[PDB]
Amino acid sequence: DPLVLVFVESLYSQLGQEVVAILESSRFKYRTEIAPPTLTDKGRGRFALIIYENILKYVNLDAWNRELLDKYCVAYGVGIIGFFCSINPKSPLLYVTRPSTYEPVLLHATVVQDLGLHDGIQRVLFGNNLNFWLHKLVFVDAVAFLTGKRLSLPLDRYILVDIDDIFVGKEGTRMKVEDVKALFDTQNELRAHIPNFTFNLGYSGKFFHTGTNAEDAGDDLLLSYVKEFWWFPHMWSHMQPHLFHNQSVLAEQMALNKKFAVEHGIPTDMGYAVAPHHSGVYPVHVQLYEAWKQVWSIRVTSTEEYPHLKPARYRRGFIHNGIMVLPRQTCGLFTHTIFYNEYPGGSSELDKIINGGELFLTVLLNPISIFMTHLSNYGNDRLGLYTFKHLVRFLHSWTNLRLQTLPPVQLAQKYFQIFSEEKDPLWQDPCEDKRHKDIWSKEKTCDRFPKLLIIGPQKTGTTALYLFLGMHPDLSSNYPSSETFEEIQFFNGHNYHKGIDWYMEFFPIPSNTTSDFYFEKSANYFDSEVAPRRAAALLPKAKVLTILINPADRAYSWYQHQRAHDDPVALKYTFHEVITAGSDASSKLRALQNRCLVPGWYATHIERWLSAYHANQILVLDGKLLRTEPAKVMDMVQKFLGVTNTIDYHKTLAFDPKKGFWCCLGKSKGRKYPEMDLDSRAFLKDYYRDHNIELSKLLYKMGQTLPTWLREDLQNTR
Amino acid sequence: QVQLVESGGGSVQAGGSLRLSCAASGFNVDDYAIGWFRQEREGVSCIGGDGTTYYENSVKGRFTVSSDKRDNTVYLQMNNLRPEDTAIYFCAAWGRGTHVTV
Ligand SMILES: Nc1ncnc2c1ncn2[C@@H]1O[C@H](COP(=O)(O)O)[C@@H](OP(=O)(O)O)[C@H]1O
Ligand SMILES: [Ca+2]
Repeated sequence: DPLVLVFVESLYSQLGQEVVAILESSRFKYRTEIAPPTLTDKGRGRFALIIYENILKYVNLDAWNRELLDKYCVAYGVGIIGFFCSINPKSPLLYVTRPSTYEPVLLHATVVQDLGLHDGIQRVLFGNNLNFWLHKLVFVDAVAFLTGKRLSLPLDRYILVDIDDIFVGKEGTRMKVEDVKALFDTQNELRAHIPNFTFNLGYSGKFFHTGTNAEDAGDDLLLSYVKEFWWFPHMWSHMQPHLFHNQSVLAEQMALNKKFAVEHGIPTDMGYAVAPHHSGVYPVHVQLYEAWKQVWSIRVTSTEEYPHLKPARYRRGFIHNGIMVLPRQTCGLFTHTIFYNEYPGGSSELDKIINGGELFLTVLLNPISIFMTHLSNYGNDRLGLYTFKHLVRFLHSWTNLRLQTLPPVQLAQKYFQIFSEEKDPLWQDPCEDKRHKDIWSKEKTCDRFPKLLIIGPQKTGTTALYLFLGMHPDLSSNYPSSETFEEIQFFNGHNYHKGIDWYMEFFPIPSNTTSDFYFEKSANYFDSEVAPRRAAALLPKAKVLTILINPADRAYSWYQHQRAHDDPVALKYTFHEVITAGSDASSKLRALQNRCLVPGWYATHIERWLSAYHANQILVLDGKLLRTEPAKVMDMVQKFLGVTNTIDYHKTLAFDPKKGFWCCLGKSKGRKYPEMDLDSRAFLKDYYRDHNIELSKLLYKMGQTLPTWLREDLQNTR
Repeated sequence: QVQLVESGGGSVQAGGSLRLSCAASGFNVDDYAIGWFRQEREGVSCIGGDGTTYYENSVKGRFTVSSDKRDNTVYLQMNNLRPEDTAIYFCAAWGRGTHVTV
């Protein structure tokens, strides 16, 4: 596995934030750990690149761990990176960078490279920190050659220079004759460096004739100059789309810009679009995306706020409603920039972006690039001409990457072929970020998120704890679904690709209902891998709840659960050969074994749901306690929840003889069945042995309620 | 309001000299590039805000562009005028343009 092991000093380290920022922007698989672990898992390749933020952590580590990493590095061949001007052309890692016992790279040098004679392994030592652009430029190649081209970036760069807000100036802040002619000449003279390189323009048609006589003469010259130029859709009046909560008004704005597009001979076959200040794109507005595909067929768009605006190296892309959203990184050119001295930050602030700022980070750590600039940086002083010309000069003066500015459709397609794990989205809470709250529409509310989570698994008593917590006056439930009913099946399946507003539909409005506490019982979240990370990303403060029973009884309950759900695999095959099935079996029997014996391993699923949440948010409950005396268990869940008015569950609940539990509750949670076979119980105890002792030290490790069934089945083994 | 006014023209047709004066009304001439363009438009000279000087190869031994902060006027002290030099010379930060006949 190409897991990058990073030894950071603290979680708030600046150099560590820069290294992991480069790693997630280039999608290098990481795991954060404080510098002092398990180097290999069952004799396999756990790590492939070892990055040290401090060289003293690699030099002054423990002798046993040092000899162990030396054995691991010689036997498996991993890369060691340790952090403490031109580039050398005769270097084996010159696949990205272009020049303008150990061998130098940045010629000694701040970035060196040893072949390996003392330790017999290739390593790269960074003498300087991660602040200069050249250090990051050779850092990508250092990561690629130290991993044996397994963590690389492709040679084919795909840059998409986008220019927003065309014809938006009121008076005196627009383009003229000379700057428009210089813009067309800048596009054609720089087309020899990069094949079919253009300037994609975001047009607005309302503020087209508001300028003076000199400003209108330069804007009318661009109409016959549309032959060799790229232009992308925007809206007419230049207002944010979150105020337009209807399809009619927003669609009429882009329809007026479509009239402006066909009127002046402007091409509409590009498929790219931008909203002002990126409104309604994250949180995903269904109106903006559907208006994009409805009136413009936009399949490629961009965003400057995923998963937050600060910073830009954490920026992702996603595919929602058939639109391949990309990350947008501005070059510092906003709509308030009029002159060279009217720039926010001075004239040296724009040159900071040119000589190694956001521009170079976007084209270096990410193989696909999107940029943000407006018409006001192309008029009175030509800011974007000098900026983008010096940028693209810097790219051919410092990179071997065969870069071609091609249409946005295959540009987004290449973004998703390179980034396979970034195809799926990752939703967050819009109320935590005030900028996201201002970007999102003010029509919807903010407190529709639940505060309790029921992960499951199934056939353990989750419906009993769900229905018995709904009778509480300070606790309220969610709306039942049509197919999944009490389940919502959001975080574990493909329902997570439906938006943040899709999850809010299942919960009631906080203004209409008096109770604001919500919860849902989605018991198939235990047997999932993507679900804890997505649940922690959308709801970081939602406490979880899991109940555990005997895995033999839970597996047999799943076996007879499938028997009641008309599954023919449980109907034909006897349970005794399902617990002993191997590789030589049918696909249906293997599927039934993968859904019957796999989610009885509570240790692996609690390890999945435990790494994404705080230990106080978890609460493991014994199932036999819910069978015998559940009211005291409801007392511990009330102390775990911290409710306001605590009710007496000893008086409300009572013993029911026909149900077998204290209760009222459905037939599916109280099914009667005979016992197992003695040989089946013996093989089930031997199969679930390691899981039971691992679950015993795992539940004792969390400092929570030790189960009675674990104490009963644990005494037979130990 | 940024305005650029230029003047100066005519010469000895076998070869002579001129000083084209480009006056920068409404703004400072030491803050902009004021490169001279002869007719399409070809940028034979440029005079930077610190006083750096660039020429094309046709004009490199001949023309002398200069600047004066006091009248806020960039001058083009031309010399040894070939018959190919006849054009409209545009001082651009554009200007109206003035004609040289040689
Ligand atoms: N207090 C309780 N009420 C109902 N079922 C309970 C319970 N405590 C434990 N259970 C168990 O919960 C299982 C159903 O859990 P779930 O609500 O996830 O479907 C039942 O398995 P069986 O009814 O198959 O014997 C039952 O053994
Ligand atoms: Ca804008």
